[PDB]
Order: sequence, then C-alpha cells, then structure tokens
Amino acid sequence: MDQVMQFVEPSRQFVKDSIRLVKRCTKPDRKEFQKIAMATAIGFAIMGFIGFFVKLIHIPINNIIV
Amino acid sequence: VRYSLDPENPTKSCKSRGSNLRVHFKNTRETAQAIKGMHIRKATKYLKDVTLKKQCVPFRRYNGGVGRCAQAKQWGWTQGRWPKKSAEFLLHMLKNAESNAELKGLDVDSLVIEHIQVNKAPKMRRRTYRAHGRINPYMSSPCHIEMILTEKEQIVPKPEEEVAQKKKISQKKLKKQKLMA
Amino acid sequence: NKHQIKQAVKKLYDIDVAKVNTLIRPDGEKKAYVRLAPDYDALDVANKIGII
Amino acid sequence: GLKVGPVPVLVMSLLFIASVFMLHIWGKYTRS
Amino acid sequence: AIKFLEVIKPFCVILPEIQKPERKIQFKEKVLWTAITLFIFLVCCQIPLFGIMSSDFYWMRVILNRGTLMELGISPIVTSGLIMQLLAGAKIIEVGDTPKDRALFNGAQKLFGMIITIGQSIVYVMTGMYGDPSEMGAGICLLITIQLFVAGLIVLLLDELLQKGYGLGSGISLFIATNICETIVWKAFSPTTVNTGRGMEFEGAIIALFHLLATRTDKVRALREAFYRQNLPNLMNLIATIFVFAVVIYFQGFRVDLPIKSARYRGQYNTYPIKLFYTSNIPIILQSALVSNLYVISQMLSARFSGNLLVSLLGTWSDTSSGGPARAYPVGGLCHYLSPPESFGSVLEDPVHAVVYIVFMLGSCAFFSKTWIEVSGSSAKDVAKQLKEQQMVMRGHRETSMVHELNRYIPTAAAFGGLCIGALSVLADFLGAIGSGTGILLAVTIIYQYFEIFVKEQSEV
Amino acid sequence: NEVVTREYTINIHKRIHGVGFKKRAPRALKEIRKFAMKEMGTPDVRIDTRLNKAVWAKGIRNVPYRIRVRLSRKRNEDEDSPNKLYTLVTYVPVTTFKNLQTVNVDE
Amino acid sequence: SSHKTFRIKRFLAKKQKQNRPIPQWIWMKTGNKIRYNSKRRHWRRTKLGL
Amino acid sequence: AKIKARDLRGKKKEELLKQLDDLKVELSQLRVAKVTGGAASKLSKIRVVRKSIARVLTVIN
Amino acid sequence: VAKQRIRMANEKHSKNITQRGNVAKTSRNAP
Ligand SMILES: [Mg+2]
Ligand SMILES: [Mg+2]
Ligand SMILES: [Mg+2]
Ligand SMILES: [Mg+2]
Repeated sequence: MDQVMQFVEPSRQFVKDSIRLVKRCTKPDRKEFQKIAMATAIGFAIMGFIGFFVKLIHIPINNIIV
Repeated sequence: VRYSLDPENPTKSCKSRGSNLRVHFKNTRETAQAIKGMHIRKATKYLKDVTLKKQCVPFRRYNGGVGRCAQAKQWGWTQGRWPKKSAEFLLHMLKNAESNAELKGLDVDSLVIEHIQVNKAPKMRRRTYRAHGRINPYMSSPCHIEMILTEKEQIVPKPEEEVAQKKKISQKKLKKQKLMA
Repeated sequence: NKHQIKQAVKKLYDIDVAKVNTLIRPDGEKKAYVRLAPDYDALDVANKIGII
Repeated sequence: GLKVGPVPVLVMSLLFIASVFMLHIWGKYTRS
Repeated sequence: AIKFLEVIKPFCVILPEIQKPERKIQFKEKVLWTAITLFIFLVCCQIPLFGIMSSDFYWMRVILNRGTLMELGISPIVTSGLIMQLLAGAKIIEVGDTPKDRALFNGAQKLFGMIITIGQSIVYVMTGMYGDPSEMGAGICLLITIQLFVAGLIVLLLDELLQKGYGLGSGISLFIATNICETIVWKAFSPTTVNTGRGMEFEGAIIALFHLLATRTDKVRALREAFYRQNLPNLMNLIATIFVFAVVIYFQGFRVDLPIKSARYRGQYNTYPIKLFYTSNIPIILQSALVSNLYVISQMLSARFSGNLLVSLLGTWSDTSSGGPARAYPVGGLCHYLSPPESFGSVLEDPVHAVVYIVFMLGSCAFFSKTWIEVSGSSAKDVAKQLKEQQMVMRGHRETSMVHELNRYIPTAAAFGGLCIGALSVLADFLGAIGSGTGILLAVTIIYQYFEIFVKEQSEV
Repeated sequence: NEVVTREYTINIHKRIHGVGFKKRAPRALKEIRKFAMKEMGTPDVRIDTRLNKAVWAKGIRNVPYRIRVRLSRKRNEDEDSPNKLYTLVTYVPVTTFKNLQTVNVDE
Repeated sequence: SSHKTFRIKRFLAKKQKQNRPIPQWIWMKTGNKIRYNSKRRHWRRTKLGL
Repeated sequence: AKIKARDLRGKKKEELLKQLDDLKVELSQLRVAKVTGGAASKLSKIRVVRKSIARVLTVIN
Repeated sequence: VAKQRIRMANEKHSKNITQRGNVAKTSRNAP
C-alpha cells in the first residue's frame, strides 16, 4: 500500500527515533532532581520578592505623581 | 634582564634582544658591526641590500677564507660576504625595537643604533658520520643579540614605498585568536 | 573463546547470535565481532546496551 | 571606537533617573 | 559585502563601548554589581512615561509593563539579536570573521536595536497609542521618544557590563526571569483590592484566601469562591504553576551527552550536550505568528468575499465584544479547528476538536523546531564545524564521521524537543498556569545558570 | 602607456651559446625572463605555459634557435603585490623568421 | 614478522603501551620531579632485542 | 545504601549471590558509560561498585 | 564522461596566469 506506507512508515519511524532518543537521554535522578528543586524555589523567591517589594514601594509614590 | 651597557638617557632609548637564535654567531657578529652607529632608516635600508647582494658586510675578524668582492671596497676592506639570515634576523630585531620606540612615544625617525652586541649561545648538538665507523660533532652556533636605540638630532622620514604597504593579514594568527576568543 | 563469548552475549543481553569472529589487537586486547540473528537488529540492541 | 567605564554607566543612568524625577515633580508642582 | 561592512564601519568607529576588568573580579563583588543592576531596571519599569495624555487611562498608567518606560520591553534589543543570528544563519550577511570585526558585528547589532527603538517609538506615536501629535504637540512626542530611546541604550549597556565579567550572567535574562517571577508572586500576594458588589476583594490570591477564610462565616463557601473565580486569579491557577514548575524542572535535565576530546591533548575528556529543548522557545513564537496572522487574514478575506465557499469553509468569523477589545472568534471551518478550547467543559463536550487542535499544536511546534535548526545554523554540519574549529573531535572517529554521529540525535531532538515544548504549553494553558511554559521554561533555565555559578563560587564563598 | 603590447623575436641561439646540454633549455627560460625585464622594466615576469612548451619542444639541449614572443605589460590586480605592473610572455608560432621586426600590437 | 607467536605478540603489545608521554597532571603533583617519560623508545633508533 | 560488610554477615548464601549479581550488572553498565561519555559521577562510581563487589565476595568466602 | 573534458579543463587552468591572486575557487558556480 503505497499511499498508506508512504506516510505511515515515516511517522511510525519517527516514534522509533523519539523513543530511542529518550532512552539515550541522561535523565535527572531523584537526588539530582531534589537538588535543583530546592535551588529553583529559593532563587525564585529571591527575584520575585525583590521585584514584589519594588512594585509595592512605588505604589504610594505613583499616587503622589498621579 | 640586564644589558651589557646602559642607555645614557633611558627616557630616549628603546631596547630589543633575542636569545638562542639559530643564526651563525660569526656571520652575525660581523653583520652587527656594520650597522653599529647607523641611523635606523639607513640601517634598515642597508640590511635589505645585503639580502639583495647590493651591499656587502665586511668580514674583519672572522675572515678566514672569506672571498673578495668589489663592494667590500666601500668599507676599506677586501673581504666581504652577504649573510642573508644574519641580515634578516637583525631586520626582525630592528622592527621589534622600532615598535618598542612607538610604545614609548619616541620619534622613530631619529633613532640611531647606539649599542649592539652579539653573544654566543649554548651550542646545539647533532652528529656527522665519518669514515671507519667514526662519529663527530655537527654543532650549531646560535647567538644572543641585544641592541639599544637612541634619539639623535638627525631626522629621516620613512620611505614612501614602505609606508604605503598593506598591513599584511595572517590567517594562522586569526585562527589562534578565534580559538582563544 | 568463541563459544564462551557467544553464550555470554546471549545471557547478558538476551539476544541470539549467528556467529562470532575474533582477533587479538596489537595492544593485547581481544576484539569480538558478534553477528546477531536476522530476527535481531544490532542498531536496536545497541540502544538497549547504551552504545548508541 | 569610544570606550566607557562601568561606574559612568551607573552615574549617568542615575542622573537620568534623577532627571526623570524632575520631569514628574517639576512638571506637576509648577502646574498644580 | 563591501557595501555592508564599509557602511557599518564608520558608525561603529564612533560608537561607545565598556572597558574590560583587567584581573578577575571576586564573586561577592560580582553579586554587588548584579544587585545594583537589577534594582535599576526594576525602577525603570515602575516609572510611568511622562507626557502620555490622551489614549492608550491615568489609572492604567498608575497601575501597569504597559505605559511604563519599558513599554517596548526588551523586544527591540531582543529583536536585533534574533535578526542578527537570523541573517548570519540565513547567509544574508557575510560574516566578518575577525574578533574585532566580530565585535564590530556586535556593534551593528547594538545599532539595529537603537534603530528599532526609534522606529518603534516613532510608530507608536504615529498610531496614537499615547494620543495624537496634533493634540500633544511634537515636543511631548519628542520627550516620549527620548525616554524610550535612552532606556534602550541604558538597558543595552547594562546587560553587557554583567556579560563582561563585572556581574553575573546576562541582565536581559535576569530581567525577563524576574518579571515572570514578580508576575506569579504579585498574583500570589498582591494587597490590591477590587470592589465586587460584595465589597473590596484582594487581588493577591493567597491574601484573598485568609481574607475570605476569616470573613465568610461558611468556610464551605470560601472553599470555592477564592479558588474558582473567573474575573480574578485563583489559588488553583497558582497550584498548576507549581505542578508545571516541577515538570519543567524534571525535563530541564534531559540531554544527550556525546563524548568529545581535544584533538591536540591526551585525556581532557569533555561532553557536548544536546539539550532536549534544542530550539528553546523559538518554535512556539513562530507557532504563535502563524496562528495570530492567519486569523487576521481569514477575518479580512471573509468580509470582502463572504459569499465564497473557498473562504467560508476556510473560516467563519465573529467579533466577540467581551468587554475588552473585540475578540475574534472562529465561528467554524478550518480556523476553528486551528483554535484552542477555552474551558474544561468545552474540551470534553467536543473531544474530536480537542484532539485536532492538540495534534496540530504539537505538529506545528515540531515542524517549526525542525525547520528552525537549518535556518539558525544549528544542524549537524554547523555543530561539526564549530567543534572542528575548536579542535574538538570524537574519540575513534574522523572529522567527517562526527556529522553522522550528531545526526542521530540533533534532528530527532529538534522534532521531539519542539513537540514537547508545544505539549507542555498546552497542558500549562489547560491548567491556566501563570505564564505558560514559555515563561516557566525561561525562568527555570535562567535561575539554573545563576544557581550553577553560585555553586562553583560556593566552594569558598 | 603602461599597458602596452609588442612582438619580438628572441635569438635564443646567441643567448644559450656554450651552455651545457643539461642546462640549455632551462637557461633559455632564464634568458627569456631576463629579456622581458629589460624591454619592459617589470620584475614580475610571467611566462605562458605554451611558451614553456615551445622552448622544450625539442628537448633539453636542441633548443630552437629563434623564437617569436609577445610581451604584454598589464596592471597587477593584486593590490597586495609590491609590483603594480607585470609582463606576460606568450608564444607566437611563425613559419619563417625572415624580415620580422619589433612590432607594436594594438589591442 | 606476520608469523608471530602469542608470547611475542603479547610482549610487543606491552612495549607498545609503555611508549607514551606522561600525563600532564603528573606535573602538578606535590613532590613531583619527573619532567617527561625518559623511557621512550623508537622502533628505528633502538631495537627491542627480541 | 552503601554496602558494608557488617550488614552482610547474617544473610543466606543465595541472598548474597543475588546481591553480587546486581553489582556485577551495575559495573558492566558503568563500563559502557565509561566509553559513551558518562558524567564524572558515573566514572567515580566504578571504584565504589568494584569494592562493593569485593566486599560481597569477601563475606561469601 | 567525455575524455575531451580533460583537455578543456586543462586549458582553462592555464588561463589562471593572467588572474593570479583572484583565481576562482570553483568554476561550477551553480550550485
Ligand atoms: Mg686558509
Ligand atoms: Mg678552498
Ligand atoms: Mg659501519
Ligand atoms: Mg636497523
């Protein structure tokens, strides 16, 4: 079946490549996964809060200006 | 680093030196004595003639077996030769010295070769094979060179055909810079 | 030997082997050219092993 | 090419930041 | 070539540049440069522009990046950056391969960013996004240009200083990450309040909980109101963002580690990483463009040719005036099939359409990722040339056989990498997580670099 | 008139007289290159490979006595090169050498 | 020769592996004195004798 | 989860043979990793797994 | 492949004498 396999085979093989690439991928391990998780949270808290305060502080100053 | 002599006015002098250079010591000592006291533009012009065999280096001390030529009469001497590697090596040292003068903001057109000294460097060992299963030394005779340039009141601007030349680009220098970058 | 290599390959990776060719390298190591049965894909098996 | 120092950025930007204030403060307190 | 470098040459010869740090700077000093840098930028955002008079709204100019000194954001400087490596990748511009020319090449990039800013600031003044010039006068228009323009130069100049070793990493990435972060934090703890007929209601999702968990007598009622608003953010939205954050973190570590070594020196083994998100957030941006302007064309086309089945089948359109701007809605046809579902109930009530859009979104993201690599010069051949230029090689391989080894993963990482990028965005939006994958991926990746930098210097810091 | 072309007959017989067999043809090329510099004053002299083939057409020792050449002084497109001009020496096949003068060629 | 005994082909293999330069991190070792592999051999300059 | 000889003293023979086999499978994977570009962590694990193999065989003998 | 191309390509190379310093890297410019 030309027109079937002419599009089925590539898509079917595309899954083959995708599965194969996932097996070869170095996946993060639970201890590595945990190390970053706590890292990102702290880093997230830093930047957001620093920005959160600055946005707050100019609120009254914005009121004075407008 | 210490030089054999000291500049009289260090604020008006530039230095250059090189060590373990693989150019014959004897040819180079003679070549340097020729340009001692020369103005840099004259000195640079002279060494290019030696390469083209239009001016000779008189061999005054190390003259054993050296042939005679009509250009040695310019020096009140019968024996002269045209050591090409000695001239080329000194043209590189002069070029380095001239750049040192620029780095110090000196008038390069007033520089004179005030001091220049050629020293024997440690000798490099090879061997030659002789009759009857004998081996003999085959020694290179490298030299150390050091030159001090000083400003004088005579000015020689650089040749027109020399200042108009392109700043040659070296592909191999570009490669290494890119790799470092 | 070849029989040992063939049996080790099958047990370790649960594949079938057609034949084994062997040479001893100039550095002293022994290299084994293991060919798999036609119903096996060495390219797929390599991904299982981690080679590719 | 023109070169610049790091602090000159901070100083020049700060003066600009100060200059922005004058726009809001003077532009209003003269017209309020 | 000649009329490209020679044109640029004189302009950069005059343009400014920051000096290097001669000897390596200490880490705690780097932080202090970074700390000052982020503070300055934040101030510029909170500052509303001076002179915006007619239309875009004083309240909006008080509250909101809209209307600030950062109206254009970093898009102008970013736009040049993508434009630059696009043309270099596209072969449109001959690469001036020398370090100083390459610095000059970067100089042209800075010029383009400044050019775009004036071009964008001038355009927005013409379009009237701050009012008509005949009303504001040119002098007010000129002030608008200067404020936006100078900000770009300062923002442009600040980022480089951090890049040049005075600080940490890149200021643009720091700012973009922080804005994403402040956006989620703001929605999490904003004390601002909105007057529902029932009274003022806090924007801060976490604030609203206790504010509503204390006020309402029936805590069963507050168990829903704060978490399932539609005109206000919900703690469920914060909940998904947390879940999406964990997912993105897990998939950040995916990569194929290829062993490479220096061709000149023994040992010294290093790894070349092929990140799963090979093409970054570019594929979705390209995916957004085709979605956005396909609607624009299909809307205009049907208006003048509504009688054609060639256009009606392509899409039936409607102008949905739901308060804000009239939101274009694909009534039916292809465009509706190429549009997202808006609610959970809609998704399950029309499963077939959900499948189609989900599938299309993935297919689009994968394709744009695959095609992007060839355009961007990140394919196997390009990567091999980078390694060859850097004197790196695979152990046991020839220079020509490196390309084959990279082709095992690069084309597949592109398609599978793009597909995952789109897929993650769909789930994030289906969960209404704040900022979707694009923001979360950037923020998660960016904090990792600074995290990694800190760890190295944590050795003694 | 930097870009000029003339046609010459080079009496190779008197140029290589007395030269050893294994050096006869090589010295014809050296004398052709020396001749071109004299007539045009350009150290950058380029000898066409067809003229090289004509000088060697009879071997290393039995070199042709006379040879009709053409010299064209052209501008060196290589700005890097220290020589603005250069001479190109091409070959002119002739049936006879009798009464052949030095002739200006107009292009 | 091509005709080789296992014992000879194994002796030659060990002589092949010892013919390499020292690792460059050996230089930074605390009490290091070695500057280079002084036991390098060349197939042409000096012969294995077996 | 490191292997210490004290933990292994009272176990049955077949239980230690199973534990041995898991380590041997682990080492073989690491040796594949050693040539496919495994991280420095996997390379450092080789010596840890090798001495764990020795510990089990020691307690069995 | 025609053997006459050896001659035609050989003669073309000889013409590089007049274009020293600017010789074409590839005469099959397309592609
Ligand atoms: Mg004598
Ligand atoms: Mg004698
Ligand atoms: Mg003998
Ligand atoms: Mg021998």
